[PDB]
Amino acid sequence: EEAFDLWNECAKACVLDLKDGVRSSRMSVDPAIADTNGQGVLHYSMVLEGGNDALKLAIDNALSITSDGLTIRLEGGVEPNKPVRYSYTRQARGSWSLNWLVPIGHEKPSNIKVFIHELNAGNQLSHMSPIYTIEMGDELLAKLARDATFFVRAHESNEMQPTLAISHAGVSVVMAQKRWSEWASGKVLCLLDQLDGVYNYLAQQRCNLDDTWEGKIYRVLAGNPAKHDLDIKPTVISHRLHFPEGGSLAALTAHQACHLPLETFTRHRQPRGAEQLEQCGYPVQRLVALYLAARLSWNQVDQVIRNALASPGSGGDLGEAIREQPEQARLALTLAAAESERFVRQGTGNDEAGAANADVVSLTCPVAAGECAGPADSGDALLERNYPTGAEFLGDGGDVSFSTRGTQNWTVERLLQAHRQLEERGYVFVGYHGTFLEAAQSIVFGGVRARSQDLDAIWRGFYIAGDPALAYGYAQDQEPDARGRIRNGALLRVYVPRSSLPGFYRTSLTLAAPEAAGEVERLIGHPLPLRLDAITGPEEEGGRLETILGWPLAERTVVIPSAIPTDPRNVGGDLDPSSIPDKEQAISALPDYASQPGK
Ligand SMILES: [Cl-]
Ligand SMILES: [Cl-]
Ligand code: NA
Ligand code: NA
Repeated sequence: EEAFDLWNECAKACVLDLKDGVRSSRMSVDPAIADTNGQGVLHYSMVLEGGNDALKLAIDNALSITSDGLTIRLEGGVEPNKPVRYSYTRQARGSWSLNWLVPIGHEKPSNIKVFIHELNAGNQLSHMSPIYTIEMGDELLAKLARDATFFVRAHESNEMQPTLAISHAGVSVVMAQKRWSEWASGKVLCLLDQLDGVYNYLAQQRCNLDDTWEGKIYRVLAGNPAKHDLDIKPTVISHRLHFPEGGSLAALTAHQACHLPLETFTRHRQPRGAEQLEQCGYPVQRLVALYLAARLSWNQVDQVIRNALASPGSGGDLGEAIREQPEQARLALTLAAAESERFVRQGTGNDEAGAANADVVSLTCPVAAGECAGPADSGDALLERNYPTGAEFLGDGGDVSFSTRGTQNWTVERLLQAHRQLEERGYVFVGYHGTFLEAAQSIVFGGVRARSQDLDAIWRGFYIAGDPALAYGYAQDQEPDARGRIRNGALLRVYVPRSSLPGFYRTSLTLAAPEAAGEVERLIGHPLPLRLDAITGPEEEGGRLETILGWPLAERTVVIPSAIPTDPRNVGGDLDPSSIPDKEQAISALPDYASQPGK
């Protein structure tokens, strides 16, 4: 009849008659699994063969997949007015693997992941779609992990008696030895035994998982999932997140400024109490929203902040939000401004208003490759390029955070260990960066991101200095906070992969010099601004050196704390040389930079 048993009949191979209407199969999993006290991931998959190009499949009304031979459309979610929706353009003809991940555990994410693998004749994995995230809410996830129905119906088939062939249908579970960071990044692939080796190949680096998931245990619960041989295109791993109610730029900014998962902002129910969420996450999200709702163009951010701070009670909601957290506002608004500007310049089809609601495409970028590009279909999305950050190079010693009282749990000993780890991973020190506390948190944990800057376009980029004393001058608030006090900031150490050194140049000229622009372009071999390259030269005639990293290069830095403290009793004062640890000086010489263009 209408029913069939997916995991028993299609574990090897089945041919489903679709000529008489929809076919359905219950997918039941032992409830003891969804109720585990630990954490795990259920990986549901099946290979769709002949007939996979004229289908409308569904898991209850929670997830729908429409395949017409050209695209595979996905839509679903728990929220009734704005379905989460995605569309994957097929890159091949033939069989494809349908995959969805359901997390289990008490503090689990409230969404599922969905992805598609295209397979060649040899049954090898040839292409992989982006990893799509669909918000479900806690209760619906529980239902998807225990009892849901899989529906299959022919859709615009040209067959007189349509059929669908399915093979290797099944479900597995991986239990960790609560950590959910991999789930939101490219490392989610590292949790899936069925895809061993993919992350290493595409990210060009080992999974290097922390103990929790490193010691995972895998088990097939039903059916017989496939483990495809690889013949995959080197396309970087990507994620795509659709914001049905808009607010993507605000969420992206909050996630990058605060080091909070992007998907925390698309949750069905907002978490409460979380310190970083209440103090940074929601405030930053709201600030960007207010700016967008005020109908202000991003190129006026500096003046908007200046006016809000200069006149109490002015600016209304946005003005008050800014005055409430001056530096956090500057970080948030300049981050959003830079991303909106980039989005608009991606194509004539993008504008400032659209940047506010565009999907976010997150890329797992190899550190040695050239520039990190997303899928052809990502030109209409906000983009994030992810590389290893300081968060991975802090070593043991406890939680690190930034405060006026100094960097938490950070000592010379810890710095030396971190520096050695960086060397072992192929990184090299290129200088110091001084900044305010909130920016230090963003940069070290979330990674360096472009921010709008009020300076000539040709000189925009990430500013650092080999001399900690020059960077120290920037390590403080540039404007008093709500309580009218200029806080000391933090001094940070900036590293880059050694493979990036050939792109570092030096000049004897000061950047203000009229000959500067042309000379730097001659050295880097292309028009400014800087891209995967950098320039070092005197900050002024007879001055200390300053280094600018092009934003693409800045994004792949690893930034960690310096053991040189900022003096809370002398904010605005010069760095006292005796406060620099001798052992930190010993690991702070700078590389030999090129003084001529490449041959
Ligand atoms: Cl149906
Ligand atoms: Cl020392
Ligand atoms: Na079709
Ligand atoms: Na639906």
